[PDB]
Amino acid sequence: YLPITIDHIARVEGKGGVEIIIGDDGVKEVKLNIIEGPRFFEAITIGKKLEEALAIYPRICSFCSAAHKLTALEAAEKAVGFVPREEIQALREVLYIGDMIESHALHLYLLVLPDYRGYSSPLKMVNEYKREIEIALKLKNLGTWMMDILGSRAIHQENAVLGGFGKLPEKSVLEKMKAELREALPLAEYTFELFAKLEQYSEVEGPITHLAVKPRGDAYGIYGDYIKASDGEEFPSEKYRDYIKEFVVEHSFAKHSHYKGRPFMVGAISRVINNADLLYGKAKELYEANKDLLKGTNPFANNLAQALEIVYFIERAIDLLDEALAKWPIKPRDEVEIKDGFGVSTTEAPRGILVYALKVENGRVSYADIITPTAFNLAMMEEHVRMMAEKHYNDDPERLKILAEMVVRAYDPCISCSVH
Amino acid sequence: KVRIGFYALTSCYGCQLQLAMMDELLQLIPNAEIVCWFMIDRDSIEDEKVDIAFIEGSVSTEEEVELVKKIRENAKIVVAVGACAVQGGVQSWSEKPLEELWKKVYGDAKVKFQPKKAEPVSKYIKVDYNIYGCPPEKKDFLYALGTFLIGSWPEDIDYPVCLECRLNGHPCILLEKGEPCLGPVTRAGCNARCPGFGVACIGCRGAIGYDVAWFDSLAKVFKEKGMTKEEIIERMKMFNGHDERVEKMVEKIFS
Amino acid sequence: MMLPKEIMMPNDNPYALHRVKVLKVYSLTETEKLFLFRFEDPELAEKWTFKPGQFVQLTIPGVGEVPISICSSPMRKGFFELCIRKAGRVTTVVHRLKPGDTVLVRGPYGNGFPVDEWEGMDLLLIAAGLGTAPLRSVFLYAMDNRWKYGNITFINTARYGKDLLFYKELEAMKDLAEAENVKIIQSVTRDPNWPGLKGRPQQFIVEANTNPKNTAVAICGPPRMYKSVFEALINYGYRPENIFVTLERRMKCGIGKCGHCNVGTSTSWKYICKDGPVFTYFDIVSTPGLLD
Ligand SMILES: Cc1cc2nc3c(=O)[nH]c(=O)nc-3n(C[C@H](O)[C@H](O)[C@H](O)COP(=O)(O)OP(=O)(O)OC[C@H]3O[C@@H](n4cnc5c(N)ncnc54)[C@H](O)[C@@H]3O)c2cc1C
Ligand SMILES: NC(=O)c1ccc[n+]([C@@H]2O[C@H](COP(=O)([O-])OP(=O)(O)OC[C@H]3O[C@@H](n4cnc5c(N)ncnc54)[C@H](OP(=O)(O)O)[C@@H]3O)[C@@H](O)[C@H]2O)c1
Ligand code: NFU
Ligand code: SF4
Ligand code: SF4
Ligand code: SF4
Ligand code: FES
Ligand SMILES: [Mg+2]
Repeated sequence: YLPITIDHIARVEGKGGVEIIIGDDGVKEVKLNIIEGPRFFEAITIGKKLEEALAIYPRICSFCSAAHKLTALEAAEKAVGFVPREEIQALREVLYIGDMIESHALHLYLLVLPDYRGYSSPLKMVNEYKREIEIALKLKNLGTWMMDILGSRAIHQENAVLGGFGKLPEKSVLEKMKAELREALPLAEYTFELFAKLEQYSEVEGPITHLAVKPRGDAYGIYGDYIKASDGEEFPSEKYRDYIKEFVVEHSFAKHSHYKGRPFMVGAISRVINNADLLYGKAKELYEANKDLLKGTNPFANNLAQALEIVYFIERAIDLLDEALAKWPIKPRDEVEIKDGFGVSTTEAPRGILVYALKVENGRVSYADIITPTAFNLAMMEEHVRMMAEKHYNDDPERLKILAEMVVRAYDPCISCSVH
Repeated sequence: KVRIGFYALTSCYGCQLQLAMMDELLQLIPNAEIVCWFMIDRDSIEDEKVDIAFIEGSVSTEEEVELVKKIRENAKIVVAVGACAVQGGVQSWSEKPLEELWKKVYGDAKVKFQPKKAEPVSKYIKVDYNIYGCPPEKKDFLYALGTFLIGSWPEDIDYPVCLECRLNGHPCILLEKGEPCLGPVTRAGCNARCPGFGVACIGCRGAIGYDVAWFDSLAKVFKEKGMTKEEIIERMKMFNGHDERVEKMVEKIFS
Repeated sequence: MMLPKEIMMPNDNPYALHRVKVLKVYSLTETEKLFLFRFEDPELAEKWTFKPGQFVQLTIPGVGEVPISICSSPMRKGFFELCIRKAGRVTTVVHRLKPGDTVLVRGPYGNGFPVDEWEGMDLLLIAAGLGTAPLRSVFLYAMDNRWKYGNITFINTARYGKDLLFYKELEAMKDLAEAENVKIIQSVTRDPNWPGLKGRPQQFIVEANTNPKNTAVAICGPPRMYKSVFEALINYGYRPENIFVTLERRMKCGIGKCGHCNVGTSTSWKYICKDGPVFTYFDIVSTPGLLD
């Protein structure tokens, strides 16, 4: 017959398209067409000055601009042999938590909520689900205001400089930020309940290899030096290309990734599965209560894991703000002298593991390698869409299209970071 | 009702995200009918008659040139949003040809999709109005949308970031630390964010049009503080990579 | 004029705007419309008087405000007229105004032609292009007060024959004007196929019916014609103390604060909204840069 094609996928970051190649024996082939243009960030930054090249890395995507900026700062500081102070690292973690809060709330409420609630746009949900949109806006505004205070803006933060910040806010602003996080914790609880009420489709049940970062310190977090797996093994961050293979498929501008010859998953659910025992507080209480839903076999648990991570990161940000306030006043930035080196930083983005490998030669970037969470997740996305489509084969085309789109949106895909 | 369509070229979706995160966008729904915006809407049709078209991103695919020609056919007003649509963005920082970058990034492999070097939307169609920034400010979107809703059009900006830097009382980084601030030649509207946070401007909003962007004077100021010609040219071409004025004006002062 | 509490509001705010309504719209040329206005406040409408040559600030709500000269006579009380050419944003919005719409006006501003000290002497008015409207105000004031002024002449010129301002009114007025000591001369410059007169105003100054030693001269138009008109007027014997011209610069307020309508040099620094727009011949002669 003819393939069932979605030319443009909506409520998904970036330009993409699914292609379900139908056949006699159910589904025959699934291609994830990535038509977002290549920007060659790994090549346009080569030979550019380090400080100027770091300012354009967050332009890969807007949903995780702070992720790119802070991972690039970590890579550059590792390359130049610089160690940030503890309070500066805490403030950077607060900024990253703001990015995670904004991205997760935005995803959950404006991209995977309307298709569960029977709409085609969150702008059509203003009169019926008023309270849900109100709490969505409050969480998004909290994340955006944290990023506005710490970084220069919510998108493409400029206050995050090499060795710290250009200007740090006053103490009262940090106290207000802590108070607003305390006020937003009940909103995180309501979000977790609302997304626990939803459904994990059984058509996509299968064994998943979950890769996540091992946190630095003794708490669930974002910065790490080791990458864990659901198979139990763990490898150093700098040795990522010994165990992860990047190959180019003839249907997308992105590089698919394989782990021991098999697709794998990174994201919030992988984070929960790998580092569940490191949770503390209301997050640990909620995880212990709802461990039945958070099985590392269904890709649709990712949304609930995102809600749980919002709940965790609000309290984590409160604690980090307390740690930073214990050392007031803070000098905004340390003098960094650019020696040659090679730094690989694997910080955990809102959508999975972000790998930044930067080599510095005479104050300039000579080698750039970026592997993004969506590039990690694309192969598993293809496999799970294949099983979903074979489960819903020969049905009405509209129902197959919407269910495949829901499966794709469960992975919170950022097509822009795939191509970088 | 004004029919508004937001279209995505090769972009980071920062401009669409900035428009989506505005609380005043809820006021646009009763006054304007959103036709094409795939980020928020799913019932959006690409080939439809729109009163005002907002285009985001650079032209880095042949399919994108076909799309922008179609948009110019289908729109009464075409507005270029962001530095990617206005001046090619940071993707046009490198002057290296497409095959070199392709070999460096993707190796010797085929994708079956045709890419091209980043170019502004104004190269392939006629953009009536521009919205500057990376991402553009919420105030820029508010002013543009409001003036379009009243039936007027936004006023183009021909004043530098230094105006808003001096209105806010920010210390001048170029006078104190000698940092390479591109503010004196960059369009205002950002309220001097980077100089207010102690950082130097990188010219995200773009260089002033109407031939009143003085790269030669700024290059002389940079040269007095110990910068080579190529450093100044790269700094100025970070976001102005499709500007023919920069090379000529800097080579004049370094000759 | 010096209207109190209506030019600066009881709130003492000089930027305060008055509500006016557009009653008649009339297309003079393609890029030209004549608007008839009245104030929605009846007392303000009956009390608002101006001077010939003064201008007003027309605030279209939400777009901006522009300075427009008043073309109707101040003795036509209750109503005033504005002639507006479509040059850009604000005027594009203005040209969409249909009768019965409400727009905001403050004024009058500047100094007009000194028509009070022109008593008992001839009038020569030289209008080029869009400068007909302030001279239309002066001409209609003279026609309403015919016993006060002697022989009057009105020279109106334009680039093309279709761009002549108030061609219908002045052509209809010519009869009984020739018998009423009024001469109307209308000429074109870039149209060699125009049936009527052709040439620049300096050619038609010799055809005037005014006594050169007792004539007040009011010139309005582009600044580039002023030098040639001055040469022609000086050659024919018109006294330099009686020659008056109008100048235009960028205006944002009209009260003297925004500093955009600046002319002159460090020796004589002046502002159009506060020292003009009507300037004397010796002011134009003394400081260069006021022309072009
Ligand atoms: C004393 C005086 C009398 C005038 N009388 C008339 C008249 O009778 N009829 C007529 O059609 N025009 C007249 N003008 C010109 C009129 O003000 C301009 O046409 C108008 O301001 C420009 O509108 P725009 O939409 O093109 O503005 P834009 O070109 O979009 O510019 C925006 C702003 O520029 C300023 N500006 C632009 N041109 C002028 C100008 N020439 N003078 C002052 N400010 C300007 C205004 O503040 C305006 O809001 C007069 C100007 C002055 C100074
Ligand atoms: N509204 C008022 O009361 C008032 C008062 C003062 C000033 N103004 C301003 O004056 C302008 C009015 O003129 P415009 O712009 O409409 O002019 P225009 O028609 O575009 O050009 C000037 C006209 O005057 C002719 N002309 C005659 N003698 C000339 C000379 N010596 N040098 C140059 N041209 C001469 C020109 O002939 P050529 O084409 O061959 O040059 C042309 O016909 C407007 O800017 C108006 O706002 C208005
Ligand atoms: N989360 C997340 Fe990103 Ni827009 C991906 N893939 C980069 O950090
Ligand atoms: S102009 Fe800036 S914010 Fe807008 S799409 Fe391009 S990179 Fe993103
Ligand atoms: S810091 Fe930059 S933008 Fe601010 S005044 Fe100085 S040069 Fe201008
Ligand atoms: S200061 Fe320069 S780089 Fe910073 S936001 Fe403003 S225009 Fe953009
Ligand atoms: S118009 Fe503002 S100073 Fe005259
Ligand atoms: Mg890569």
